Amino acid sequence: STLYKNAATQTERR
Amino acid sequence: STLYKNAATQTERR
Amino acid sequence: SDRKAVIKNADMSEEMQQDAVDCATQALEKYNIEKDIAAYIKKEFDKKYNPTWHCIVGRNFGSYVTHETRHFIYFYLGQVAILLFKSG
Amino acid sequence: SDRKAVIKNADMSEEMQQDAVDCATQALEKYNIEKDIAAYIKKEFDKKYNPTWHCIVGRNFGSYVTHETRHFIYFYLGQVAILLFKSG
Repeated sequence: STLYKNAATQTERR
Repeated sequence: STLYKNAATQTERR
Repeated sequence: SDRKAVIKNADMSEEMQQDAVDCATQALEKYNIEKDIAAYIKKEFDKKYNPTWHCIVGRNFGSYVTHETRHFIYFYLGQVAILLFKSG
Repeated sequence: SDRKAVIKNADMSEEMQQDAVDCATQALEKYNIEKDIAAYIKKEFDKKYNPTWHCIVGRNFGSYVTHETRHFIYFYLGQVAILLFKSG
């Protein structure tokens, strides 16, 4: 779809 | 609204 | 599984809550990275309970979200917290 | 403020991205608890950029979400990660 999409995030150790 | 509501979450130290 | 399920806040039928716990158990057995666990759960819930679900998995986070009535759960499974809700 | 803003993943206009950083800066100066920071940001974005936004603030989490085109940002401000997106 052009109206929405999926997204993934992941925090990283710093 | 009866169709949706807001919700809050907070992790706790254990 | 030896993980303890503790449902902290739910607006959801009992059967759907149980399905969230069962789905998260399968995700945790397959995947070690939080984003991969979250994607597994989100995709299963989109399939079984219609789009559009969103899933956050982690050990330190707070949230403020809006959810459709009867489609929200926040729970611990072992030491991991899982937020799963439907919106939009 | 001495907090470093690092935008990790955005699908969002430059001005809206800057507004997310500015809003989060104000939230972090007022509040210490992640859920309160998240609520401040969510409410401001609902007001300025229409419902319905969802905000997660934390140091350890992964996610899989669905968002409306051009309404997604994931960024660090200092040591805190912030996920802010519009759906539904």
